[PDB]
Amino acid sequence: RPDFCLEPPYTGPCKARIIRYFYNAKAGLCQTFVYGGCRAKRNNFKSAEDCMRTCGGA
Amino acid sequence: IVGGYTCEENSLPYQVSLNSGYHFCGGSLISEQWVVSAAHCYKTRIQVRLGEHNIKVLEGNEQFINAAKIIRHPKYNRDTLDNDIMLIKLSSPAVINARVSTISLPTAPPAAGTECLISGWGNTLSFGADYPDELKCLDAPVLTQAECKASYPGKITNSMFCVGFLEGGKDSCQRDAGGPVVCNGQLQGVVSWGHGCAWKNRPGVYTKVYNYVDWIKDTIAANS
Ligand SMILES: [Ca+2]
Repeated sequence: RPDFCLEPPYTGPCKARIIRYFYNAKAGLCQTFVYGGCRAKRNNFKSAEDCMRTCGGA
Repeated sequence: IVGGYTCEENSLPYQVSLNSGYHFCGGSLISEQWVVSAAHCYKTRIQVRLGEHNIKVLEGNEQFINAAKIIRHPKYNRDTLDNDIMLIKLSSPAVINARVSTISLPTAPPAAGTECLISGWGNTLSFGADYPDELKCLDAPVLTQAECKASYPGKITNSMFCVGFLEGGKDSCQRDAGGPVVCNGQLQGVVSWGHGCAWKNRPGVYTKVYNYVDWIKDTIAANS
């Protein structure tokens, strides 16, 4: 239900390729995305389980 | 690497990759047992791969060596990215051959206009997101600090410099981080960050390796 769950996934300015999870409100599920390694927003989780616990149902 | 080309197969023996279940960053072999990378590429456990051209097709020249020590610069700032540099000590010395060998540390700072070689397995943006199996290369000039600060008002610290093209279209990108910017055979830069990849007026920002030669030498010596 938090609004940050509705924000698009944020890769950020750093240039690593790190697998993370974000909640996709259109999908109603968490999906993977590329995280650059710095400046993460809140719709950014290390597991789908963690992702759904915080953002599921948003 | 965006808007570059496939590196000659044998040609960059100093280019390594950092792995933790998958390829997540690059690095540069600066001595038989030491690798330079970016601090934001830090992970608790890392396996370094050496001698790769195609990360999915082994040709027999590849080495797989665990990181024994992983040391971020003590002044690394995870918010501003100041001092984005890291040293890795391999658990055993790399076997040196044509496909695996060292690159020189810089003996003078980057000079504006100098043409450098940036490399890595980063996103190419060639068909939307495209993470290539084959190592990619980019020829790109060191930009002036003025150009760098004009591109990134507020963000360019003393540890940083820009290499690339103000017109956009050619740049380093995600998965390239920690990898080399080599100018005339010397490691002048570490791939660090940027606003997007290959955007107009937003060239890649790189860690100025020359500023850390003493720290590198001291760190290596302290961990013999
Ligand atoms: Ca290979």
